[PDB]
Amino acid sequence: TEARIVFMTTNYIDRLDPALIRPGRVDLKEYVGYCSHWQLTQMFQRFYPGQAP
Amino acid sequence: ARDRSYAWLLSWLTRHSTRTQHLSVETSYLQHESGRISTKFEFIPSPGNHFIW
Repeated sequence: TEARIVFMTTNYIDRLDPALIRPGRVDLKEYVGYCSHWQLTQMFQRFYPGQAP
Repeated sequence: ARDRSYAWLLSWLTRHSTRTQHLSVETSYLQHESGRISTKFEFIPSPGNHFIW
């Protein structure tokens, strides 16, 4: 059925058969990895509002 | 109900029911030509004795 959005998540992308994730069954694959410097800065600023950067 | 004639006759009764006031509801999704899908309320004559001309 058209007009449908599907979200799929996994922790081992290597375990997904390539036919399952192809451009037209999954249009966008994004890697959400560990923290980065900017990510840590943003998390610290959001958890402790008001402190100096 | 074991024949496709039952489905065809039920559909024809739902369409040609004149102003029958003993209907029952039936919910479905209709895909508009615009591309999106909205709820469709279709009325089928509820069980009972109905008269046609």
